[PDB]
Amino acid sequence: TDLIQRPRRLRKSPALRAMFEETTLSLNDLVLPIFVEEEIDDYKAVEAMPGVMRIPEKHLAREIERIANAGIRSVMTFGISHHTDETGSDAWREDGLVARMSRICKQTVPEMIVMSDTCFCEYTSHGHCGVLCEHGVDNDATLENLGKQAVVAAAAGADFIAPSAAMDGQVQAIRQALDAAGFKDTAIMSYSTKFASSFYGPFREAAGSALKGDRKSYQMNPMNRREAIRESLLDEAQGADCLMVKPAGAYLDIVRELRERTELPIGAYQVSGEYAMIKFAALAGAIDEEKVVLESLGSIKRAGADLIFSYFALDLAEKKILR
Amino acid sequence: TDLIQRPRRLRKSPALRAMFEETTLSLNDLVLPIFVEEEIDDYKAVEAMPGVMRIPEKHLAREIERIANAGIRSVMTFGISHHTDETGSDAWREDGLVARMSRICKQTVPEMIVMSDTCFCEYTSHGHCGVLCEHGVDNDATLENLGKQAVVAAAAGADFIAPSAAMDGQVQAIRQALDAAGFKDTAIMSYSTKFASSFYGPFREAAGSALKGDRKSYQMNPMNRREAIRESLLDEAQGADCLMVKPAGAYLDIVRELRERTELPIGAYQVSGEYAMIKFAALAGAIDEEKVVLESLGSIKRAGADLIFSYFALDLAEKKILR
Amino acid sequence: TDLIQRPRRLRKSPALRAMFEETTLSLNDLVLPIFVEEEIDDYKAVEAMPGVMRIPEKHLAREIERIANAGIRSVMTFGISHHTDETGSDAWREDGLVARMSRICKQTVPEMIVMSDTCFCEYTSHGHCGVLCEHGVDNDATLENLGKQAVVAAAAGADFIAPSAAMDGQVQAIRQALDAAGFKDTAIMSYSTKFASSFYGPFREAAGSALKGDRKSYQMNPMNRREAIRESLLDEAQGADCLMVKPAGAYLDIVRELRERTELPIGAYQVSGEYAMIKFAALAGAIDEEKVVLESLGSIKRAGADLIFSYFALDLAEKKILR
Amino acid sequence: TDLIQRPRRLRKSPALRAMFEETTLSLNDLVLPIFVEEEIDDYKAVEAMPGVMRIPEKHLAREIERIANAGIRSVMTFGISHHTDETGSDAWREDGLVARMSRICKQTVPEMIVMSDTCFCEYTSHGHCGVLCEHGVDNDATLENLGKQAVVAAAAGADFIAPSAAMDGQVQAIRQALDAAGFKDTAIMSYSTKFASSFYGPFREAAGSALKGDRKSYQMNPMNRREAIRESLLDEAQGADCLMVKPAGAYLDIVRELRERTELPIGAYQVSGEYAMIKFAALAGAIDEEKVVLESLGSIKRAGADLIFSYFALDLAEKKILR
Amino acid sequence: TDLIQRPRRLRKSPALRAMFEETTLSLNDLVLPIFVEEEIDDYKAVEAMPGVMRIPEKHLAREIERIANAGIRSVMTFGISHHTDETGSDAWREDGLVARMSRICKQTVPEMIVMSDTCFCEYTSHGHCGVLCEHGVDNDATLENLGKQAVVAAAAGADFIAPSAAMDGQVQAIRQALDAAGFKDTAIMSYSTKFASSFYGPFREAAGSALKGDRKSYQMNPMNRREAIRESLLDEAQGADCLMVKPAGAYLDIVRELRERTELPIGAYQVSGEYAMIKFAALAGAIDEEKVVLESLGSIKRAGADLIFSYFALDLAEKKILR
Ligand SMILES: NCc1[nH]cc(CCC(=O)O)c1CC(=O)O
Ligand SMILES: NCc1[nH]cc(CCC(=O)O)c1CC(=O)O
Ligand SMILES: NCc1[nH]cc(CCC(=O)O)c1CC(=O)O
Ligand SMILES: NCc1[nH]cc(CCC(=O)O)c1CC(=O)O
Ligand SMILES: NCc1[nH]cc(CCC(=O)O)c1CC(=O)O
Ligand SMILES: [Zn+2]
Ligand SMILES: [Zn+2]
Ligand SMILES: [Zn+2]
Ligand SMILES: [Zn+2]
Ligand SMILES: [Zn+2]
Ligand SMILES: [Zn+2]
Ligand SMILES: [Zn+2]
Ligand SMILES: [Zn+2]
Ligand SMILES: [Zn+2]
Ligand SMILES: [Zn+2]
Ligand SMILES: [Zn+2]
Ligand SMILES: [Zn+2]
Ligand SMILES: [Zn+2]
Ligand SMILES: [Zn+2]
Ligand SMILES: [Zn+2]
Repeated sequence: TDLIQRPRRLRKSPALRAMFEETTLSLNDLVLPIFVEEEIDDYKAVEAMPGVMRIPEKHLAREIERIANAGIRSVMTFGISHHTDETGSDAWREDGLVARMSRICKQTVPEMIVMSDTCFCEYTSHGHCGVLCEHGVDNDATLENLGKQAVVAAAAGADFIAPSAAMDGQVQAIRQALDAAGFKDTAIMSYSTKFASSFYGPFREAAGSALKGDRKSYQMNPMNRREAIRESLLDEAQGADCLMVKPAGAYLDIVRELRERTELPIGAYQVSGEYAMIKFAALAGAIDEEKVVLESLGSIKRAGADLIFSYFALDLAEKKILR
Repeated sequence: TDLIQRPRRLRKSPALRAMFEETTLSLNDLVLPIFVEEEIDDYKAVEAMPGVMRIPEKHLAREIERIANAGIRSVMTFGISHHTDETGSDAWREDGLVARMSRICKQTVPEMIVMSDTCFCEYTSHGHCGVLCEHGVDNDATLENLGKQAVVAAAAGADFIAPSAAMDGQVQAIRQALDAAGFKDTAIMSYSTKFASSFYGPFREAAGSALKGDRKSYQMNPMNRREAIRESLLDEAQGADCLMVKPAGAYLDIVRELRERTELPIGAYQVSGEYAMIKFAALAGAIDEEKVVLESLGSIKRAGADLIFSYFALDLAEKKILR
Repeated sequence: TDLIQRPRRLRKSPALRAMFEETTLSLNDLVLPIFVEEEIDDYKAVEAMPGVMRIPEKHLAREIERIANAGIRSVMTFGISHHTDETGSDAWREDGLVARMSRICKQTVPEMIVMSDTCFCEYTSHGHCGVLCEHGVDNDATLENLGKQAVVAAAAGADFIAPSAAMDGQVQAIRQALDAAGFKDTAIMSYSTKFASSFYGPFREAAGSALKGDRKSYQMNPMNRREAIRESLLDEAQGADCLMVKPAGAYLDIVRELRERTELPIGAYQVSGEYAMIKFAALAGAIDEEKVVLESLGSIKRAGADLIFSYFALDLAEKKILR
Repeated sequence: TDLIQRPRRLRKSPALRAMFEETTLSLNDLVLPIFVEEEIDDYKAVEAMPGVMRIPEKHLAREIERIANAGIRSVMTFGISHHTDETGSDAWREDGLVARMSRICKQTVPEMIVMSDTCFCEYTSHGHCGVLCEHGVDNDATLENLGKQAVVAAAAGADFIAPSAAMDGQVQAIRQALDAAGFKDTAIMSYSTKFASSFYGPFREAAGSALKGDRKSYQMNPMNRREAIRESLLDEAQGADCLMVKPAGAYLDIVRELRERTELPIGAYQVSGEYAMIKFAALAGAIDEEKVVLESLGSIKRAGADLIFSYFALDLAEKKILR
Repeated sequence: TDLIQRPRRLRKSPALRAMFEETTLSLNDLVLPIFVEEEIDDYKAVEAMPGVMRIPEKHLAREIERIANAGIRSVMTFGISHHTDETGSDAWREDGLVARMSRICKQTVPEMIVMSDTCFCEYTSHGHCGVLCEHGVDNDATLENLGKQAVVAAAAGADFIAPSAAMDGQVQAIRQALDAAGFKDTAIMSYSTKFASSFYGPFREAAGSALKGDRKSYQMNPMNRREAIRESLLDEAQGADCLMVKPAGAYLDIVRELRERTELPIGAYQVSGEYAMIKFAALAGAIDEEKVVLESLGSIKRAGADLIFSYFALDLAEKKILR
């Protein structure tokens, strides 16, 4: 055949493939989410997330050293609360669980980058990401509280405050609150573009949220690409340090579009349902787990993410699969 | 002060800097240029390129194993000839030096990616990159010969033919010649955008070109960004597999512009004068050599290059500075 | 060969090359940086910058006339201080060295465009670009001082205030301070995009900074192109008159990208390490100095810079190489 | 007033204006058009172009040396014929005027870049830019002749063939003709975008065209910007070396648009009527001639032209106004 | 010849040319500038602008009816003052000339769109566009006065206030002043991009400005395309209703660039020197006046202007050349 162009010329050997490979994945790309339960003694398996456990508070300092020693740079803290109430007020108590997770991690590994998931769905009786009203989840009452939580997390050592509540104006509320309290240098990792996704099931189990109902009056419609971009760019305008697309794996179009619309860094969250889908299919012999995980994570990087939140991170680090 | 945006938030610690670092440099990014002299016994120091030596042919198989064992993926071959003539005909002889460099490297390390610098300036009495005429360097007579050289290099094992002659239509001539001889899978690494630069001095010494005069009737004016882009895009149209900007270090604007005008891979050559400038200033105590080299190479990557030709490559690999 | 396109047609003669040359370099493109030491009598050679000297204050008026008579349009002032302290307060004293450099230059050559490097690394005991804290270099305490320095430099005659401290919000702080003091017409040449580069070594020696440590918590990571652009565009939003990329020579991708993202003028600083690399390699015979310098400077112009800060400037002017 | 942005800051002095001036004009930017009449003895004033003269053939060698000695790089040749006929056949005679103008210029100043206006309006009885038909100016019969003329001009020494006939497909016809005759290196300066302009009056007088009628069936409508761009891009596709917008002075929108649609070089012709408008208004005291000319030429450069054809060129060079 | 594309197909007849003509010129495109001298009896010829006269105030009401009856939609008023002073204060007097020109025009032809040139160069002893200082033309003192003038022009009937002073922040000053005085509906036709051009000579004579010196510390450098665009976009940000490029004829690149950077309307001023160049060359027989004028004006329209200020306007209207 007369073909001057032959893309196969660069695919002949593993060496040629490695030379020309456009996208690289390292431990510098990963953030490890961690589940911490107060007032328990034994690690608790999350059945819907095979291989993931709730870490007892009493063991946290141990676990964070281990995470640190594998070479992981950063964790995102999630609390399982034994102190829920109508407004999630334990989350703005100086020594409530949110504060203690951050304080423990930072005291034990001072160079660990600590990001504190900042919401109320894990602290509220009713299970919603904020203050419940006759009218539904009250945006502006929730904002005030997000500010108060951010202040105590920052006071306790958190490097990033990470508002996962999907409230309008939450970046700006948290920014004003950090600054007025003297935490000008504490960063905001906004969950800027966060969809009302069906991929979050296993996280219900891991983090114990009490919600009967849905988050569709605050979290945005999966199908809305224009609105997705807009949601993120609003957060840039309010001063966030890092944007984020969540979930990630079924949203790589969104990642890429955002990448071309901002210069800020972008995170992408490989959520619990994505984790569960890989684990369960691998348990069943249907895929090779390690190859799928690397491909899934690589894809998230290819699409434009600077940082990826992954539950696989510690395992990949302890096995030296990434460095 | 009232500043909501504080870029310094992400620069606080080495860990934060590493997380947010936009550009990564690995051994998969490097090609090692090598100087091979036929019919000598001892390694010959290049004074103008401290730390670089001409490798005797008789020692090549040894050197290529060593290069391979450091983890280097690819080399670019340059010959010092003891058989020069009016047309550089040793370079299209089946068993001339060009062919033997390629044959030795590939026989000794079959997975080594071998790229053969493809010209006549090292093989001609007069020292020009081709067939000398009354009218100057004859473009089309030179093209015919480039084809013949490409065929013998490919026959001998070269993965890439790399025309450094800066002749109009050289990609297409070499492509037609490889294909008509049955080397459809042999690739073309064009020196697509190659400037008539004053940064090539030390290479005169290393490769022993006999030229008294200049290359300005073929190599393009350093100052011509529009023409630079055009020169590369012509090569894409003729079917090259990889484009290249040379020199690189004072041409990162060019790299970046090209990056946004093509999807092909792009190489960038960190030439002998750049090497010499780093080495001599470091010898004099004026800079830290290792920090400068990493920054120089990183910059070339940042600007958009997929591959970088660097004389530092083996040292960085043997020292485990890159992997 | 059948080639309708032959780029070589326009490269045949020097005359054709000159007609089609896309980028021109003149003295209107150069700013000369100058080192002035207070309370000394003899010129002091900077060993790491061959051919550069510290000029005694007592000789400044002489040197500035000479610079002026060569046709140089503008200088950037750097002081070597015999009055350092914890905060660099000599730099906001009405008659401190910063003020006197500017006053002398302007009184002696009223039409000389004077730009005053505006920082504290040359005036502080500890050697940092500002107010040292438990927490590191305090951004906002540093800003206040930058304002006070800008006011005295402007009062003394400086045409441009040039903040090289890499503090967040420094353009706006200096702007508000100049305006509130009645210096509305004094311009800001921001060192907008200034990288934590290893190319600044020889400047340690020339300007005598006391720093043991690094500037990486304020100066930005070399590898971060997105952040580089953003850093500059923030400065445009705060009202700077001119932006700047520093270093320049390994950052021409950055220059070009910025060029397409703003209409403001852009400067580019050919820093001490670039100077040293050219000088040392030329001393060693490895390159032709004059050809390299012209090519380096031309490249900076090609990439999009309106102004270039170069230590070669006076020599090129006195020799009539540029006009 | 509270204005942070003050563009006037950079306009304070001539020195500041020169530093920030975006566009520069040199002799490397100019091509001098010249009128040569065969078979006359005295220089003949063109009344409609004050200060311009027809140069007798017998004096050409003298005039071209003078032009060369002023520092002019290039001329465009126009003949006044004493041998007109139905087809303009003197223009493809080996020793016809077109050939002799080129031969004389190149023999006398071998480094002079000679461009030969390539048409038939100056050689035809009827005065049209080609072969007259019942149907009007026959495009394809004209093309054949353009080829034959190009061959004799190239044989005689012309560096550029410059088809001013505005015939469809003229670049390609001339290219094929130069190549088949062995003039592969002879360049094409196409009058790519040439409008049916009322600014060409004084050229009727200078070049003595016999036309009673108009050129509107070949030269394009002044008002058609889309078609203007398209006309030029067709010429790029046929292989021209340089494009051109003519006239220039009332067509700077066209220049700029084209500049952003191609990487080729662009010329712009400051035509006879523009020349006459400046000269007559200056004669009348209404403008300062030198200031207007510099501004007019600068504007043409600003708009994006690499080369400008100007009747003022020799005067500006002899007076050292440009260098 | 084998050419499928033949642009000449659409140029065969005048009918085909008219069908495909991309750009149309009507009286709806023209604004007529008018010179009015107070306290004179006879019309006064402007020698440098053949065919233009100063209109005595006493005859204005007559002239404006005539202008109106030719179909002209709009005039721009320029006064010749018999009451100059250090600050141009007659221009903010309730019944000063600026006010009376506007009042007369609007009272006599209520539907005439009146635009009032808004400056001080015609009202000042020293002849500058504002308040003279030790430091030169004081920007902010001038702004205050521009506000006061705008208020009296608006009070007197002006539809547009048109600040030709080239002062920083003049749109915003005039906007705030109109609004605070209750003239919210009075429009601003900013002379947004106004160059320090040598094409304004004949206007010195027509409008009698006393300036010995230049306007280069306020009017922008002809050569600065980037700054030109920026100057206009600042004016859009301050709320102007219409932007303007002046001069126009040598600035069509600027018009077109601006056209693609804003949605506002754009005016373009065909200044006195352009007028004089056409008139003097036509007087001399060198061009056909009517054909040149139509082409010049058409070109300004082609380049993107919505409105064109032309001294030819009334003549073209009275002759029914445009409608
Ligand atoms: N604020 C809630 C929160 N923060 C993190 C996630 C899910 C993360 C995962 O599924 O791994 C959720 C749950 C939800 O929003 O419905
Ligand atoms: N075909 C010549 C060739 N191939 C490689 C280089 C220089 C590479 C270097 O300087 O490291 C040169 C020399 C030149 O082109 O003038
Ligand atoms: N404010 C510091 C300053 N201003 C100028 C430079 C270096 C200029 C050169 O290297 O020529 C430096 C040093 C540094 O930032 O580390
Ligand atoms: N082929 C004709 C030709 N070549 C140059 C010009 C005019 C150049 C000038 O007016 O200076 C003209 C005349 C026309 O096309 O009508
Ligand atoms: N404010 C001055 C003003 N307003 C109109 C013009 C010139 C208009 C013309 O030349 O037709 C000028 C003169 C100048 O700015 O120097
Ligand atoms: Zn409890
Ligand atoms: Zn929640
Ligand atoms: Zn939101
Ligand atoms: Zn031998
Ligand atoms: Zn060569
Ligand atoms: Zn090429
Ligand atoms: Zn002292
Ligand atoms: Zn400093
Ligand atoms: Zn900054
Ligand atoms: Zn004859
Ligand atoms: Zn013609
Ligand atoms: Zn055409
Ligand atoms: Zn009076
Ligand atoms: Zn004025
Ligand atoms: Zn303005």
